[PDB]
Amino acid sequence: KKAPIINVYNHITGKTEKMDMENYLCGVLAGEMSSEFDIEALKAQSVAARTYVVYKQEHGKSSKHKNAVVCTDYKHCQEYKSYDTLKKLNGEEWIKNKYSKIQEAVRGTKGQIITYNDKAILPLYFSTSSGKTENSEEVFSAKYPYLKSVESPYDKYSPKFASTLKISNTDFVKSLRRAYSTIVIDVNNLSKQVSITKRSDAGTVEKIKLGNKELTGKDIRTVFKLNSANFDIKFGEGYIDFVVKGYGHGVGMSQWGAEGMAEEGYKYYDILSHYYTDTKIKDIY
Ligand SMILES: CC(=O)N[C@@H]1[C@@H](O)[C@H](O[C@@H]2O[C@H](CO)[C@@H](O[C@@H]3O[C@H](CO)[C@@H](O)[C@H](O)[C@H]3NC(C)=O)[C@H](O)[C@H]2NC(C)=O)[C@@H](CO)O[C@H]1O
Ligand SMILES: CC(=O)N[C@@H]1[C@@H](O)[C@H](O[C@@H]2O[C@H](CO)[C@@H](O[C@@H]3O[C@H](CO)[C@@H](O)[C@H](O)[C@H]3NC(C)=O)[C@H](O)[C@H]2NC(C)=O)[C@@H](CO)O[C@H]1O
Ligand SMILES: [Cl-]
Ligand code: NA
Ligand SMILES: [Zn+2]
Repeated sequence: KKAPIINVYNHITGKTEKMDMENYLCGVLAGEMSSEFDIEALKAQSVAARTYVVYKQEHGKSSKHKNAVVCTDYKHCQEYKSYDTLKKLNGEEWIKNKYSKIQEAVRGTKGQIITYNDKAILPLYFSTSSGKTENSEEVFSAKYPYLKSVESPYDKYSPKFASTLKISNTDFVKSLRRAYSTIVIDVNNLSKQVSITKRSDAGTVEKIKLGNKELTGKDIRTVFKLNSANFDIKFGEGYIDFVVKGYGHGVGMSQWGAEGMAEEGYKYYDILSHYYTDTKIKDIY
């Protein structure tokens, strides 16, 4: 049969809209990747995005949006940019010359999903790793045979591979106190009170001690708007520097990694089987 119609929760308007898969995936790709990425990277992303929807259909309904399979918020499911949005933001020439490449990538992989033992997988993906992807359980909760840590040697060419942020000691404690009212921390000798308790081999900070509090790397990323939870802290006179690696949760497929592999000659099946361990590709329509 033809492309299914899905229920998408638009987090901005607050309404559930019906959309055709293909048209929806064009919007996902437009927001997740640049039209300037290699066709093989875009194709890999389109398969993951499609697989994400299929995976959610087969599993339990979400707490956030129970009437919708996926939503338009990259913080919950994946990014989305409608045709009108992109038209007003980029123009008619862009739609005809660049967006066309996105549509071609989506139709290029029509009905294709990533599978583990013939079922659709949870195809998590993110911008840039630190050099290795993360095992699902070390970042989230559960262990999956296909979300394992693998090398990602082209990530170092990403503009988002490294970043640093300086925060005064004062603002460091002020931000923590505003977010955690029970925190007992002193602006002097932060180096004696702040320390990383547990970190994965890939580098995601799982636990970090701040005074009397134990937070996760994600918690820190959130409070200070860092690109990732893979960071180290260096204490200076009057400030702290966060030295961050990568951008995004680090599990599954690296978008800049895929771009790097594609630039080196790899095709979308090999990109997808490299990041999603022991998987295959299946055409469901
Ligand atoms: C394409 C992509 O990677 N999108 C990202 C989202 O997947 C991600 O949402 C978070 O996803 C993980 C994995 O699905 C969720 O973890 C699950 O949490 C539940 C309950 O807490 C637990 O039962 C599951 O075992 C656990 N899954 C795993 C694999 O361990 C997590 O709850 C989602 N977070 C939120 C806030 O909804 C978001 C946010 O990280 O980013 C997208 O880019
Ligand atoms: C006309 C034109 O293309 N102008 C450029 C903009 O497209 C560009 O916007 C940014 O594009 C990138 C895609 O490479 C977006 O990155 C993605 O962001 C989402 C979260 O929204 C995240 O899930 C993805 O991991 C991430 N992808 C990658 C590969 O890192 C980024 O959000 C876009 N920002 C926007 C739309 O505000 C800007 C960026 O400066 O440059 C124009 O020249
Ligand atoms: Cl499709
Ligand atoms: Na197909
Ligand atoms: Zn969602």
